[PDB]
Amino acid sequence: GPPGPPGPPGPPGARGEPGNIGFPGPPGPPGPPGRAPTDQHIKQVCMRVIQEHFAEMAASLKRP
Amino acid sequence: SGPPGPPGPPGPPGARGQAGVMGFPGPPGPPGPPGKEASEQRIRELCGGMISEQIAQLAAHLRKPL
Amino acid sequence: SGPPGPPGPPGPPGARGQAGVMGFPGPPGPPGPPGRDATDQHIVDVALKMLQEQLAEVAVSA
Repeated sequence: GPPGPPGPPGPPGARGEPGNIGFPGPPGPPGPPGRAPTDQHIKQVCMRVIQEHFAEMAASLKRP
Repeated sequence: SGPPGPPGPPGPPGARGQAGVMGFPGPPGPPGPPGKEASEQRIRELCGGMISEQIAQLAAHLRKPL
Repeated sequence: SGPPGPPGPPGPPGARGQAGVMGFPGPPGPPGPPGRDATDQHIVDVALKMLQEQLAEVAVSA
């Protein structure tokens, strides 16, 4: 009697490994610049200095 | 009266592995630059008159007669 | 002849699947910290100079 037919195909193979982690991101951008003084701030500091050295101004401006 | 046939063909390749996870964030950026200083000329222009008035008023006050 | 044989055994399992694809690139880091503000000292420096100059100019008139 004739031979039988070949079997069914084998089962699907094993699911592959997880892919690797992606590259790290680029460094963030630089921070914002520090603030520069406004005109009004500058005036306010000058007046402070005047007041803080008023004594020295008076000693210098003293008459005989 | 039949011999079993040969084994079947190889199965299909397995399913692809799961996609990888996103990379870590990058490092913090650099510090921003320091704040710009006002020039001497700008300060002199803004405060010249103030200093002069103050000196004027004070000199006047210290020469007063009662 | 006579009866045909039964179906043979299953084939072998196929190869392992390819590995997963590499993940997405990471996001940019966060901004750096802000730079330091300009201090008042550079203003004080000039104010004191101006004050000195003008006090001298005044004193000069003796």
